[PDB]
Amino acid sequence: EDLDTDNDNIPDAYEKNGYTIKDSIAVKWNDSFAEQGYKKYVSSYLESNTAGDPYTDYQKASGSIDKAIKLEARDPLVAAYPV
Amino acid sequence: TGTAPMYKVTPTTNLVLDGETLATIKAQDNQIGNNLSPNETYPKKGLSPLALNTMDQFNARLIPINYDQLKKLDSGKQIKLETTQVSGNYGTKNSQGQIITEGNSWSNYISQIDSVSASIILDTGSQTFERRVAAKEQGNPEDKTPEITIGEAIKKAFSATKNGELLYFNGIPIDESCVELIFDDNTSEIIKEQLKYLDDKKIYNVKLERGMNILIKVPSYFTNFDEYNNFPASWSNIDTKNQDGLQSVANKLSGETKIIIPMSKLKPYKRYVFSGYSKDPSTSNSITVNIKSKEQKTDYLVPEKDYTKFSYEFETTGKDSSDIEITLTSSGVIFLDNLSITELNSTPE
Amino acid sequence: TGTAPMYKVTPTTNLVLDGETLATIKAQDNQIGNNLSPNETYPKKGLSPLALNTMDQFNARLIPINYDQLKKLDSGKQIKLETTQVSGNYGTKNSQGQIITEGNSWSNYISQIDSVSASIILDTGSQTFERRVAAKEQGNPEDKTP
Ligand SMILES: [Ca+2]
Ligand SMILES: [Ca+2]
Ligand SMILES: [Ca+2]
Repeated sequence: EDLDTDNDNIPDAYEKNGYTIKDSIAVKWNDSFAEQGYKKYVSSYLESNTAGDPYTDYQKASGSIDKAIKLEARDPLVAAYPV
Repeated sequence: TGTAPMYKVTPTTNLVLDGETLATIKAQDNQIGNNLSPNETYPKKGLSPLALNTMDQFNARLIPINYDQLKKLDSGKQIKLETTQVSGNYGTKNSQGQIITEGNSWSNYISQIDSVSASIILDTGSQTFERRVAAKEQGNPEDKTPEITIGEAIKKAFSATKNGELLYFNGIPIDESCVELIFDDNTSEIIKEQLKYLDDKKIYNVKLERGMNILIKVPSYFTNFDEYNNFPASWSNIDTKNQDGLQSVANKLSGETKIIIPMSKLKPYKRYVFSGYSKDPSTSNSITVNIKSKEQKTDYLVPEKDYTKFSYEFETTGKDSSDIEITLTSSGVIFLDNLSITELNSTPE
Repeated sequence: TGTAPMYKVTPTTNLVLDGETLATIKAQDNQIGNNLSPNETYPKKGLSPLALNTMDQFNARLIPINYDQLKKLDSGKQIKLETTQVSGNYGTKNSQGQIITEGNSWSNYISQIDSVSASIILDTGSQTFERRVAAKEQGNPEDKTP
């Protein structure tokens, strides 16, 4: 659970299964976390930018992106895209 | 109408008059918007629209037209504006901790985002939201993009709330049976095929694929006979003492039902769709559908064992015109639930 | 009316007459204010207002109006001015210890500040003060804003 192929700061096993961000650290998903308001995330372990936007999976999941971006784009599968 | 703000907005617009493009103008210093947050406008809501009256790079040359175009304008013809492309910047962080937008072009990512994603649009009647959801390549073994269903993609993209088996965007139910779904040919083709191999026939259970185009339209009028009924009039001959409904109760049609839709309650020269859900365990009865509108059409519907959706289109002409009538009659015993009226695109006058 | 000064103030203004926007003018070299401290004005209190009479990038083209607009003006109608956006810079420090404002755009932070803050305005009748106060996100467990 320490392999990071794409060097996107999230382990491959964490991306294949669910994962969440606590204290700016990616941790494995437990179901009980959903009761505290945490969201389950999945992304590609071979792509640093799964959605193809200028922000990586860890940047979107952790919230290190510009605060004017909607929270929907915090999911790695939802791209930050202005229309 | 996206998810991220745009900095230094520089749109390009075509001015078209009677099949000819008068000019193609790119925004300059006088027309560049510094900030444009999602669900916002430049200029803001309380301000007047900005003036585009120059065509050169330094805002020093006006936009000319010739004599024939001026005569066409004086004859009643109108100029249309189209948007061809928009330029802008996104924000990043540098080694000094300051936000940098210069040199961060959104055009460097537009093609890549459109190539690997599927487009989902939501139209609640007053607002519009556009989203891109990533999906994997069909034939690539090395693509590790996770697979989610259409409903899961919608919930992820629009931050909808799941209170059980219900989906709410901002208090408006966006369930599969409460909204109108529009696709193109390819999306319709994949969606209908996939369903023919599923225990459920719910489109929201269909796996999302790259290249899909989905449009969700919240209905102008909707009734489920439980708590919501916002039709301009009251439905005639309604049976509410039932428990065989799609969600809570149904409307067992024993006779003829008619509605009166005043023309003032509908937009003129627009195409509307009347939709509903029907069920008949006997699978023997038939329903007659008739709508008095700009043109009156008559159709016959054969229900199935379980609930199925029926939809029929009609048009309107003129604000001060005749009233709108819709009638539904069944020879035997049928069930009706989730009756809705939705507004499609505007037919030209 | 804020809390921080602005350097190289470059406002953008709409000129509106009877429901039509005559022009949208961005400030140029002749109309840029070097310094604008909070609770102060450019030009200062004892000086005359600055003249905006050019619409091009090099302050060489005047702002024109047509015959109908001139007739409307001569009939008693008045032109209104609206502010759509203001550009400016903030000050930082470099490795040499000198204050640097070039390349420090206030527009890079306007949306972020407005997104995570609440607006409080105070009007004492003669003056106005506008403030932004940070507050946490309602649903985020990882937001630690007090
Ligand atoms: Ca990884
Ligand atoms: Ca990744
Ligand atoms: Ca019902």
